[PDB]
Amino acid sequence: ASVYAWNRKRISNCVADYSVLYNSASFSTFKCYGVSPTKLNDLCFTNVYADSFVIRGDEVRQIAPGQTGKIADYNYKLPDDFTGCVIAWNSNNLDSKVGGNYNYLYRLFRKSNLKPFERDISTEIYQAGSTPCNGVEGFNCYFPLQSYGFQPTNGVGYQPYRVVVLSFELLHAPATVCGPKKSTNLVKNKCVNFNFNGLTGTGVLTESNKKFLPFQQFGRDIADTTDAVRILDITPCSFGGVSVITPGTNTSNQVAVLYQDVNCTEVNVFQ
Amino acid sequence: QVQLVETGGGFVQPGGSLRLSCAASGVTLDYYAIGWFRQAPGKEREGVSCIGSSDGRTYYSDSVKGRFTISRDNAKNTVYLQMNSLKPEDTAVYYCALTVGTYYSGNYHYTCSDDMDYWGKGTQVTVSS
Amino acid sequence: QLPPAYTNSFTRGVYYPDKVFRSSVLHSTQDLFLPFFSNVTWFHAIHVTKRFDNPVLPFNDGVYFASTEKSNIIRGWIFGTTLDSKTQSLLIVNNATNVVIKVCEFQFCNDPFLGVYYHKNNKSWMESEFRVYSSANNCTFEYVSQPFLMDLEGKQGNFKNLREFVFKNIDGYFKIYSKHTPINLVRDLPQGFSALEPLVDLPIGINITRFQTLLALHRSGDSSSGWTAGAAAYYVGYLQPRTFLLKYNENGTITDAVDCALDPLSETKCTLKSFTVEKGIYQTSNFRVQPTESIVRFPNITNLCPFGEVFNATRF
Ligand SMILES: *[C@@H]1O[C@H](CO)[C@@H](O)[C@H](O)[C@H]1NC(C)=O
Ligand SMILES: *[C@@H]1O[C@H](CO)[C@@H](O)[C@H](O)[C@H]1NC(C)=O
Ligand SMILES: *[C@@H]1O[C@H](CO)[C@@H](O)[C@H](O)[C@H]1NC(C)=O
Ligand SMILES: *[C@@H]1O[C@H](CO)[C@@H](O)[C@H](O)[C@H]1NC(C)=O
Ligand SMILES: *[C@@H]1O[C@H](CO)[C@@H](O)[C@H](O)[C@H]1NC(C)=O
Ligand SMILES: *[C@@H]1O[C@H](CO)[C@@H](O)[C@H](O)[C@H]1NC(C)=O
Ligand SMILES: *[C@@H]1O[C@H](CO)[C@@H](O)[C@H](O)[C@H]1NC(C)=O
Ligand SMILES: *[C@@H]1O[C@H](CO)[C@@H](O)[C@H](O)[C@H]1NC(C)=O
Repeated sequence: ASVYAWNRKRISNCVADYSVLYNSASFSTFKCYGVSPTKLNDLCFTNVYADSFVIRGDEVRQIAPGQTGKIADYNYKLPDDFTGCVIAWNSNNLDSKVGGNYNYLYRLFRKSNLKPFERDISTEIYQAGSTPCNGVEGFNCYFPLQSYGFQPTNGVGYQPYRVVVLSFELLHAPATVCGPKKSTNLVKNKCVNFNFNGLTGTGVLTESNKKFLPFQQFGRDIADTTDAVRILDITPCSFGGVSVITPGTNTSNQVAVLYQDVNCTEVNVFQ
Repeated sequence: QVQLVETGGGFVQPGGSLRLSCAASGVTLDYYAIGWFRQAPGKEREGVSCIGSSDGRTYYSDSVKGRFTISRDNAKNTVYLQMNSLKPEDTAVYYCALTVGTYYSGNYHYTCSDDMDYWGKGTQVTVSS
Repeated sequence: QLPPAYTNSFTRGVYYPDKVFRSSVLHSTQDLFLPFFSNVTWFHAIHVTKRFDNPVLPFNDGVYFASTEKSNIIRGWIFGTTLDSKTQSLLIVNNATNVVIKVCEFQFCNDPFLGVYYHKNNKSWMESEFRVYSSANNCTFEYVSQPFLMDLEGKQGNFKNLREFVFKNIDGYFKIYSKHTPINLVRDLPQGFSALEPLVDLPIGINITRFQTLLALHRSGDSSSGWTAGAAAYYVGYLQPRTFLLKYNENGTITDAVDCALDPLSETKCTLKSFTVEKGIYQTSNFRVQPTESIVRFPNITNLCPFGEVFNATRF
């Protein structure tokens, strides 16, 4: 849809991968603020609002927080504390008509600037002249809508740019959109650092004989500590004390070493 | 490379008759509204006339009095404006300017704002005692 | 018209407090549970008025909803605060085709319901009327489950299926816990103990103060008078914050349970963290007196601060 009436769509209740979206050669213009490109997957958001439209090459710079312009003031206003960012790419191939007027229009006249994230459907005549226009279209009563005229021969500043703005909202509720956080391979029979569905720990993962219930995820034994996980048992690898048996420096120098409560098949060796 | 030019500014005592020619070159638009905007020294940018190329509908100010006739020369891509009974205050340098048409709701609108795309070197008209 | 009926729920309405597996252990957890042996409101549906009772009920801290059915008369629930499209509402239906969970601003009518038409020529039942909402403009949460078909006819006899549900709403999460049970009573509440397994945790994040019930009627003169509800019963109780001592087994199931605030013996069992209490005397809690009607005392002298000397001074 045109910039004067931008189409807004909601993304929620799904996992979003921004890494593929950000590492794309198609998207020429990618400036993001209030968000981290490095941690976008880590960040979670309740709602995503995507506003899509088409503008000129010069007007892309106008669409930015704290930036004012003809398009920004009367068509699309961005809040100062805006969270999210904008994506722009060239689409001169789509507007391949040699020459003529297009249905794309922008509100070049308006009584006053827009409030942030405000849409103006009405296209009534702008009474520019102080004389009462009396609802007559003509001089001093110019039509607010103005066409674009996207010609293929036009310069780089006049080429059509397909601009989509994503705004991320965290309401008074848990987020519904999170990053892929793709899982890595599973390693057992050796004590490793594990993070299963937010349950963090370190230890050996071992094949399990205990049978859980279909809805059950974690597993706790007496004293409320994790002993199994979904099914693998978590057993922390051999830790203990080490003591040094010496006959006394007065009589000798060599010593023996006892690793207490350690099956030393792992680490003149006696069990 | 769409070019516009104005010619024919004339000097004479009050009440004369003059012809202004608006010649364009390399126009890439099938439909275009053409306007005349005056500017002498001390005199700002205010519209006098603007015309739609699809049919020839004409918008004009409270100072036309009928002596401003603008013909759409289709063959020579020109606006032929002729004014008789010269007005000593309408003295000014004149720019003839081209804007794209508007296709909204299946109908054509021709809007000519204070800024109208590209302008052209003006022609000064002086008429005084 | 007939006054609402009550029932004494017996060791019924216990759900799994948390997702963690536990085997051959006793866990004392303080959650929004249903008190043992408590009055639950009973609502009928009998042809015999016709006892069409789907009123609005508060949603304070959770709802236990039992349903003894033989014809799937119970259909679903509607949740909200104003129920007038002024505030977002919620809808759950076990429709004859799908399972529907909407969260949107709906203009609920005075008597929302569903109705299945019956044709006398052929032994077939199909959904006919569904009068719950009218409009839906601004909202986000939407879900329709996989299509499936059930009986849709009304069998003759006594209740045979027990559908138990628990609805909770905390931290922006609406949790529904469900359980199915085969029962062979006529008009009562089934005995025995069976834990309620979770069903889903929907991330809605709205204010739900009131709720209703959806029932299926039968038709075969006037639309507002020509309806038969069909036999069914549903029990409604309210959850309170209580501490329960749950005994698991070798598997992960909650085999048994006690509540720490039923009688002295149950409180003692909660303190000892065991179902068996040995002979003896045990400290359990502290008896105290809660004071009321706080009184404040000050000197009685106004002291005659002279406001008047300024407000009325004759000549100003
Ligand atoms: C070891 O102790 C004995 C005490 O009987 C002493 O005589 C000797 O010097 C000691 N040796 C060393 C190396 O300290
Ligand atoms: C120590 O480990 C070995 C093999 O790893 C095993 O045969 C032995 O039984 C273990 N010790 C004990 C006390 O179980
Ligand atoms: C609770 O149930 C018993 C059942 O006999 C009844 O007598 C009592 O009145 C009920 N309580 C209330 C507050 O109605
Ligand atoms: C049953 O009869 C009704 C007539 O009231 C008809 O509309 C419907 O299609 C029939 N269904 C079947 C399965 O025969
Ligand atoms: C719910 O009610 C509380 C009352 O304190 C209010 O603060 C909150 O904004 C309400 N939220 C919604 C979604 O209605
Ligand atoms: C519960 O445990 C018993 C062991 O006493 C076992 O026989 C039964 O199969 C278990 N339940 C399930 C559903 O497996
Ligand atoms: C305050 O109470 C005492 C006790 O009766 C009384 O003697 C005294 O007059 C009271 N003073 C006033 C200002 O009412
Ligand atoms: C004079 O003003 C005082 C305000 O302190 C008021 O209480 C009093 O009534 C006034 N006088 C009369 C006669 O009302």
